[PDB]
Formats: sequence, structure tokens, C-alpha cells
Amino acid sequence: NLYQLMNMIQCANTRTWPSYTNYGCYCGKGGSGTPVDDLDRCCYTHDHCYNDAKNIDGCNPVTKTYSYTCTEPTITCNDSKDKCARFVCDCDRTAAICFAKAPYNTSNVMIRSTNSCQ
Ligand SMILES: CCCCCCC(=O)O
Ligand code: NA
Repeated sequence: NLYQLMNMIQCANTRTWPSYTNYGCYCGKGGSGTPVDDLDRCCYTHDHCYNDAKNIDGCNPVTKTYSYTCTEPTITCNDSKDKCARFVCDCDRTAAICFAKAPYNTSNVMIRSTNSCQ
């Protein structure tokens, strides 16, 4: 779920939401070019995770609601029986964690369509 994903990001980092809404070549809707740094690489993978998720019947990562738990900054996926809920939760979980780990370069904030993401 796009909103739950927001919270995993909230639950695992210091950096706010708009902080990722549009950063580098892949953080944000769709992606082009080659990832910029490793934070953008987090977004690249997330993306791909979402594409694979779509390979599950009736599975829309973007709107699927799963069961997860947060205890700043640890987050857990409680889905077992719903294959889509779990695949998507791990997708989002892995991203949040990936984000908290990566450095935040302020010069990559809006290089979109600017030519490096061909
Ligand atoms: C385009 C609005 C979406 C969220 C992008 C979150 C991210 O960097 O994966
Ligand atoms: Na993207």
C-alpha cells in the first residue's frame, strides 16, 4: 500500500516523505537512465520488486493492503497466507531499510529529465 509504504519510510529513517518523492533517476513514479547513487539504486530495485509483484494474480502493489508492524525503527511483515500481501510488504520493507542506510546527496534532488536519466 502506497500509504503504508510511507510509514515504513517514516518508521525507519530521519528523512521525511517529500525527501524521496522525486530524487535521482528512479525515486518517484517510473524510472529512466542509470541509477545515480545508492539511494537511487534503492528506488531502482523497489521498482523492479513492484513489477514482479504484479505477476501475482490480483496483485497491485500500489494499492494492496498488507499486515505489518512498526517499532521505531524495526518493521515486520506479518503476512503468511496472502502471497501478494507478503511479496509487496517485503518490497516496501526492503526499500525503507535501504533508504535509511543510504546517504542523501542534495545535488541529486531533482536531476530528473535533466539529461543524465536518458
Ligand atoms: C511517485 C510517487 C511515489 C513514491 C516513490 C517512493 C520511492 O522512491 O520508491
Ligand atoms: Na520509479
